[PDB]
Amino acid sequence: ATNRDQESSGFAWWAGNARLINLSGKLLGAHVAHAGLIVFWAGAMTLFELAHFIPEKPMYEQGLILIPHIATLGWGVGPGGEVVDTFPFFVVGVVHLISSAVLGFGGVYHAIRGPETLEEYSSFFGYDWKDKNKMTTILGFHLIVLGIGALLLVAKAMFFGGLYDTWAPGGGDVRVITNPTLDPRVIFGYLLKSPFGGEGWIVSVNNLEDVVGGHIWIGLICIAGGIWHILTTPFGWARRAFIWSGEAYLSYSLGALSMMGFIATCFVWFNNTVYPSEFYGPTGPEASQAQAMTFLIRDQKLGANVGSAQGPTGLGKYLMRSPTGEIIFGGETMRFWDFRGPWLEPLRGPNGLDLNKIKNDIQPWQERRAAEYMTHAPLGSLNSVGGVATEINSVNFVSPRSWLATSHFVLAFFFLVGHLWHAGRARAAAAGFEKGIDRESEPVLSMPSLD
Amino acid sequence: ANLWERFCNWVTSTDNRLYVGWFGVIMIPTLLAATICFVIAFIAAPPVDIDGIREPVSGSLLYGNNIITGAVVPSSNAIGLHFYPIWEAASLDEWLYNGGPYQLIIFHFLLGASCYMGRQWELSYRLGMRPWICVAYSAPLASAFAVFLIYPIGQGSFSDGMPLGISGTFNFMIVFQAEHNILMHPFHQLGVAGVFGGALFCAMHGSLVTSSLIRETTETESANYGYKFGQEEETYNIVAAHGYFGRLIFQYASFNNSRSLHFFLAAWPVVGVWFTALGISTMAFNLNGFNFNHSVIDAKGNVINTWADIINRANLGMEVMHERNAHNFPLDLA
Amino acid sequence: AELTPEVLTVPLNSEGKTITLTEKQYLEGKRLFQYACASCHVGGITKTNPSLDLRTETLALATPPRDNIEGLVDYMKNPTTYDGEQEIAEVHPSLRSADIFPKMRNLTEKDLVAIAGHILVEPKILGDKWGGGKVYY
Amino acid sequence: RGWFDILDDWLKRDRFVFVGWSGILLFPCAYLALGGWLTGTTFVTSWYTHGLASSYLEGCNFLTVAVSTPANSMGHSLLLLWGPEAQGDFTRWCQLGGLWTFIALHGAFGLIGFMLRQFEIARLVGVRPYNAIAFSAPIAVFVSVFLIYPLGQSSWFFAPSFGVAAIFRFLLFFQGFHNWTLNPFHMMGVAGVLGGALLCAIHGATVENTLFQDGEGASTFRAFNPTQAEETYSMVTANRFWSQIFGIAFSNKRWLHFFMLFVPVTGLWMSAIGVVGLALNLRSYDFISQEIRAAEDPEFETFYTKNLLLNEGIRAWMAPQDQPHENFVFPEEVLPRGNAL
Amino acid sequence: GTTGERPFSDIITSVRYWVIHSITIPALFIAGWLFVSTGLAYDVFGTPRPDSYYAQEQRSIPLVTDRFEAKQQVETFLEQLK
Amino acid sequence: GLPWYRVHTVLINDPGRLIAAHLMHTALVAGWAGSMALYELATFDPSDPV
Ligand code: CLA
Ligand code: CLA
Ligand code: CLA
Ligand code: CLA
Ligand code: CLA
Ligand SMILES: CC1=C(/C=C/C(C)=C/C=C/C(C)=C/C=C/C=C(C)/C=C/C=C(C)/C=C/C2=C(C)CCCC2(C)C)C(C)(C)CCC1
Ligand SMILES: CC1=C(/C=C/C(C)=C/C=C/C(C)=C/C=C/C=C(C)/C=C/C=C(C)/C=C/C2=C(C)CCCC2(C)C)C(C)(C)CCC1
Ligand SMILES: CC1=C(/C=C/C(C)=C/C=C/C(C)=C/C=C/C=C(C)/C=C/C=C(C)/C=C/C2=C(C)CCCC2(C)C)C(C)(C)CCC1
Ligand SMILES: [Cl-]
Ligand SMILES: [Cl-]
Ligand SMILES: [Fe+2]
Repeated sequence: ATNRDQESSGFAWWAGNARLINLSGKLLGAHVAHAGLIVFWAGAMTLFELAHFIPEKPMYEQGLILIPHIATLGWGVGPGGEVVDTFPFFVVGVVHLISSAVLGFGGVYHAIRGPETLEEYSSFFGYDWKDKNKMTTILGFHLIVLGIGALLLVAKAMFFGGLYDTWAPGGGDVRVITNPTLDPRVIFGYLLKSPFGGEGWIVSVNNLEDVVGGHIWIGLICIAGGIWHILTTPFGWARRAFIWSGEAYLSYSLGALSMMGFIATCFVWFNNTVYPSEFYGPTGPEASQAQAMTFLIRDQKLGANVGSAQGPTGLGKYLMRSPTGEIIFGGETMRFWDFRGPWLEPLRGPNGLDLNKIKNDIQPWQERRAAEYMTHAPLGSLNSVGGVATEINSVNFVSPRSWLATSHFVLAFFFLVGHLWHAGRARAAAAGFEKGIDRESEPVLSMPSLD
Repeated sequence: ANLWERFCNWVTSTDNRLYVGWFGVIMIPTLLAATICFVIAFIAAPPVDIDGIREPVSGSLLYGNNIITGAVVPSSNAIGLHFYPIWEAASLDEWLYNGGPYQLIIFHFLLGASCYMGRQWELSYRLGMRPWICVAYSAPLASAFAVFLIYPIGQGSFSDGMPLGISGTFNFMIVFQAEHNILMHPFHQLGVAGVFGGALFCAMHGSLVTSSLIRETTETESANYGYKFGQEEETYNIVAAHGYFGRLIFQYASFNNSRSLHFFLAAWPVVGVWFTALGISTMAFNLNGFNFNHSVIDAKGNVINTWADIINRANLGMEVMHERNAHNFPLDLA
Repeated sequence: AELTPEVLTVPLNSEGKTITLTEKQYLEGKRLFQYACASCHVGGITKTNPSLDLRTETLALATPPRDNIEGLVDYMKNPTTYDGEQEIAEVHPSLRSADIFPKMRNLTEKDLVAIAGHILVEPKILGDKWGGGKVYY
Repeated sequence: RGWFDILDDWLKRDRFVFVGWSGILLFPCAYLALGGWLTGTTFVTSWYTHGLASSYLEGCNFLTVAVSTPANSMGHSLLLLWGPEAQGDFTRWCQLGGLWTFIALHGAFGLIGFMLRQFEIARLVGVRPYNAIAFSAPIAVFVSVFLIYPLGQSSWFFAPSFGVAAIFRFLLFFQGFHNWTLNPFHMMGVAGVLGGALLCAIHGATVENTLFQDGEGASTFRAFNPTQAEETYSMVTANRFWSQIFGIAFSNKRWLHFFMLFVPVTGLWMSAIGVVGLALNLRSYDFISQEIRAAEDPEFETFYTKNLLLNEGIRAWMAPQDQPHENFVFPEEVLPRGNAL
Repeated sequence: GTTGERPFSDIITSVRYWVIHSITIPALFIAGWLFVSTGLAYDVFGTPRPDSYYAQEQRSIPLVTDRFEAKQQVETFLEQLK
Repeated sequence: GLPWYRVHTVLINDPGRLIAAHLMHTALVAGWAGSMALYELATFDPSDPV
């Protein structure tokens, strides 16, 4: 019984993976077998979607989350978002699913057959949570891999076919990026933008050039950090500031993933550049703006002067001013006037929406987009009735942006909880009271009374 | 010991009547600001144009509310999610009309309360305690984040945040039912299970320990005087309460490990309230409650109403009446 | 009540000749009307222009009239405004505009007749609910 | 040594499920309210009493099934199976709403059975009967809501029906017709229930996080002996923590557990009282001063007026289908609606 | 302690147990199935079949409106149906 | 000391003082009925029983 029971490890079955904290080989097996399940799921799910895909329905009408990520990368898609070749989705699927078997094979190998602990068999892979030099070394290696991985996305954009660019002229098309943005005033200007309305911090990045350039910077930054940590050991202030245990390292990463899940939730909900609406359905704001456009167009066609129609409240029924003066769509949509998308910007002049362009330059393709986007707003029920809560059954639809944002909020919230759990536990384990208060030296009893 | 170190020691002193802490260094100012702004606003703020349609809603006592109807009214829908600090307005008169106090209060309050959570961790570390009380508080904290931050983010406006009033809270619940059918959402059903059962188990535990209190007083004095603060022994007979309660149902429906029993009391409502906070957070992104409207139809295709269709009729009453001047187009999409 | 041939009998043309559908077709048209039309037309209203429903009496005062299967198959090939004075295949899916409205590519003349059957049968079943909107839900 | 005492012996034997004298009330009524609910939700319609389907057999799911209340035309009839209405005809009994009374009355006696069971077992074992006392609040609620409320109204129609979506209907009805959220007795009830869940959670967490170390392992549950005199956590450290965090802290464990009984039990009692008020339409519906000013001053709006606009919309949009026996016919044009919606 | 009955852990692992319940349980299942599939539950409980909520050309529900003639009401509707 | 909610228990084994309490209670109720009727006479309008 090498731990593997409660009496030797001190952990019950329901906390059994904690029996692995100091079994580096068996722990490696569990990480790689879990890596296994992720690559597996990337594989199985892509194939499912492909087997269920009807090229003549919008992706967002079909419950696809993974195929839209491959389409965003410039494979299988043409002008407008149209699917031209499904083979690359098939490939991406199978390659992951096949790969998952080798991960699983070697994860199961290491968890069972292999040496339970790596420290005798090899001084390079073995480790000790407390070895602050060896831990930064692994960090630095993993950093390097990630800087490489970010540079792979640059390779795709600059050398290996480009990226789906929703902003592209003529309604959107795959495009080679060749002048990425490297001016760090732009790239890090995003980090300093307010996260509030009309700014949006990095969720606001709205053009592939800024995207590519920020992955050049992240990739290089990550490579220098990799090297730095491989060659450095932590400084005195960092030594005094942290907890150096397996669980603490876990709690730090759970904190980081939480933060990341929250940002992804807002990326997928607001951003229509790296989550193009052609594949993911319109954003919440985008549908709500599109409704106002729709009835601007309808009513103008009947002979309404939409710039002077005074609505019931005294505000303009179709057009009003934002608080800084821009001309924007009226009604509740007034909150969404920060919205920006390729179907609407053509009517945008310097003061906002331009009445002359509205009166004269609305093309049928914009009328169509706006009717499509309005009738696919990201509202729906949990059993996939599409519409407001009060709608009758008929439309089987929930926006992929609802699915992706809801799921990743839930996960982010729960990983913040994981962070607090393992953070405080790591603190109290290191200080020696995670199993309770010692009756013989109860600290409070040595303290002066409060009153 | 120098200036910084004497201060550091005061801040983290476990001898202060109220623990301060590094978390408290943030919590104290942000809570004070929120509490002072809230109290002045509740009594005296002038009307606020919550829906951005130039139709102010009076929320303060001096303008003809009472305790039940008054509120700090949420900021204008014209503002959407834009940040509206005092210094961004042309005059306090503009900041008041547009509902600036709601932004100031909620931001300082959410910051203040996140550090309250943190301060619970901190003091438990100085006291040599186990750390996880702050995990329990995280259920109500998230719940508050859901109504004051997340739901505004998903809908694009703090105008659809929860109002800081008794009647405003009801307004918010009603509009939510209409737009998301929250009663029909499983996560809110989990939260009802959270709080009914937390109240259920809270009576059960009180009633059961109280039942098995060991005689230590006479008939005239309060039984409470049979516990002494700090006593080593337990004041009640848990064997006896298991003996009562095992028989009331059956032997294994009943706890006999005090530790297992109290973790259950902690876990039940905290989990339930996590789920309802998550339900609010996810309906923030319009993933709504089950929709069984016209789900049952007969051989010919007439609709056979269930109780769900009856809910939907009430929902529709809420839908068409709420914010009656604010919609110019036929779908209410946020 | 049940689904009968008297209910599944609908005008084939405006001269009076009817045709009598079958369970299998009516369900096909409901399934295809979902796939193709429910996004804007759920329940017989029209979300992107509420003034224009699929009520049988509205399709009657259409020009050309539309309360029969041929009239509807024709709308779905080459749609017009209510008065007939304009073609709107540019902003209304039809076979004509199947390049810009992909869902219309894989449809066949029998599919379009399923969809019209549905539309003309459905108010026989639900009455005022069809084309009424939320008052009738 | 008579037959009464022999029967007492056997009813009070230590077995897996204690029977007692109260079992003779408890088990029959509890089993029948239960099985009646199961039977109605699985098999029985509400088509003739409500215009609704309500069973699995009709295609309802677990949220939308219900044993629905009897038609309004039945008034407050006991709806006995052998009574004037169904005349011993079981099938017509189900179609008329008999299972609603069947479950309401049997379960009301089942609850008596359970409280008497609490007294019986409290007594044989030797404990103060505080669990029985606490169960008064559930009985108070059952009675006020399922029995008293509809006796005050036109009929059992307006009681709650036993189903998940049916109860939700009840909630919204109370909002739209009684403005029950504004009622101070519901506010106290809400405070007692939310406050009890809070006390549940905070006491649970506090004890788990002031435990003493009593074993040498990381699972702390195995370090408690049901037969130990020692308190298993530190009242003293708990008290310090809360005094410094929150300003006050419990210091008396008896008081603390009485408080846990008192708070939720009292909340439920208070809400019972409000519902007995609503049996009579004795509602806290309005604030007169607000309505007087609002009537005269078009520019005066509060959250209170907004909510009555919402109540007015619930009543008009849900009544025709919810109270079908009234044959309400509302043309489109009299339906209250805001712009566009 | 133990009140005296056989431990559940011991019964559901006994073979005798499964010998008995590998019949009884499935049998009770088939009977329930048969209860609905024969259409016999519709008849016992008075639940409409999909084809008998409404008559062919009516959209009004058969609500009972009198307390004592109520059984007589319900039977009237069932015949205005054949 | 007696808790406030137990103070009337000093009459349990005191039959004379329980009568005394019970008489005071009776005096309070008759006192109330006489009081109520007078307030109602002083505000009742008899001019129109229709
Ligand atoms: C997975 C990513 C990762 C992780 C976990 C670490 C972890 C660590 N690093 Mg490395 N690092 C990384 C990537 C990473 N690094 C990369 C990519 C680079 C290249 C830039 C470096 C460069 C680097 C340097 C130069 C140093 C470290 C140090 C450290 C240690 C102390 C960390 C510390 O104090 O945190 C942060 C905590 C703080 C208290 C610092 C202030 C943080 C403020 C409050 C946040 C805002 C500042 C932010 C960095 C920049 C602006 C962001 C804003 C726009 C939003 C720790 C072992 C230190 C060390 O011990 O030396 C070996 C050190 O001096 N790292
Ligand atoms: C992602 C999920 C995950 C992963 C990867 C692991 C991995 C691991 N766990 Mg944990 N654990 C998990 C979930 C997981 N656990 C959950 C959900 C629970 C709750 C019950 C536990 C409870 C738990 C306890 C109580 C213990 C572990 C232990 C272990 C380790 C040894 C297990 C062992 O000896 O089994 C031996 C088991 C077998 C020989 C049975 C079959 C095992 C294989 C892997 C079956 C699957 C075959 C698969 C199809 C691969 C073949 C495909 C081929 C192509 C390669 C191992 C590293 C043990 C440990 O830490 O030891 C020190 C231990 O005592 N775990
Ligand atoms: C991060 C993952 C990881 C890590 C750190 C280790 C570490 C270790 N393994 Mg394990 N192993 C892994 C994954 C991992 N393994 C996987 C996935 C498999 C299945 C394919 C195995 C199967 C396995 C067996 C069967 C054995 C080991 C053994 C060993 C030890 C000997 C080192 C060795 O063979 O060097 C050799 C290293 C090289 C020859 C370098 C080339 C290796 C590949 C080709 C590098 C390619 C990198 C790639 C480009 C990165 C992208 C990957 C992916 C994203 C596509 C060492 C403790 C041995 C052991 O424990 O002895 C008893 C042993 O016999 N491993
Ligand atoms: C303790 C168990 C119990 C209790 C309290 C009830 C209570 C009730 N049942 Mg349920 N019922 C039970 C068991 C029980 N039932 C069982 C086991 C079954 C399955 C067979 C049923 C089946 C059933 C049906 C089918 C129905 C009820 C109904 C009723 C209601 C009316 C009862 C009535 O009028 O009886 C009146 C009869 C009596 C009160 C019996 C008294 C008899 C004697 C003559 C009294 C006088 C004695 C004499 C003068 C002196 C003798 C003294 C002695 C010491 C010598 C009531 C809610 C009805 C209901 O729910 O409708 C809404 C209904 O339809 N019950
Ligand atoms: C005939 C009715 C009656 C009588 C004679 C008693 C008598 C008694 N009760 Mg019981 N009791 C009753 C009804 C009655 N109770 C009812 C209806 C309830 C439920 C609400 C209770 C619940 C109850 C509890 C929980 C307890 C008692 C206790 C006691 C004893 C102490 C009472 C005391 O000191 O209060 C002193 C009271 C005060 C100093 C002030 C209380 C202020 C009250 C709440 C408001 C003022 C009332 C106001 C004048 C309106 C009058 C109402 C009238 C119109 C009905 C005493 C033997 C106590 C006991 O068991 O002692 C061992 C105890 O713990 N009673
Ligand atoms: C350790 C452990 C564990 C875990 C486990 C794991 C996690 C594993 C995984 C595993 C893995 C991760 C594996 C994998 C596998 C895979 C596979 C085996 C694959 C294969 C493939 C193929 C065969 C393919 C085919 C195809 C193609 C090619 C095309 C089309 C068709 C198809 C798709 C069919 C547990 C917890 C239980 C317990 C304890 C221990
Ligand atoms: C890619 C991209 C981009 C870019 C990006 C970048 C450039 C980034 C950056 C980022 C960054 C650069 C980040 C940062 C980070 C930081 C943080 C996150 C930190 C944290 C810290 C901590 C957590 C701390 C803590 C503490 C304290 C405070 C005290 C003492 C103790 C301790 C230490 C614990 C863009 C947008 C253009 C576009 C798209 C793409
Ligand atoms: C009414 C009546 C009666 C009686 C009756 C009875 C007594 C019945 C019973 C009944 C019963 C006795 C039934 C039962 C039922 C059952 C069922 C229906 C169940 C189901 C369940 C389930 C569905 C579950 C499942 C689950 C879930 C859902 C979740 C979690 C998991 C589990 C697995 C638990 C008589 C003859 C006197 C006559 C008069 C009338
Ligand atoms: Cl409202
Ligand atoms: Cl609008
Ligand atoms: Fe306790």
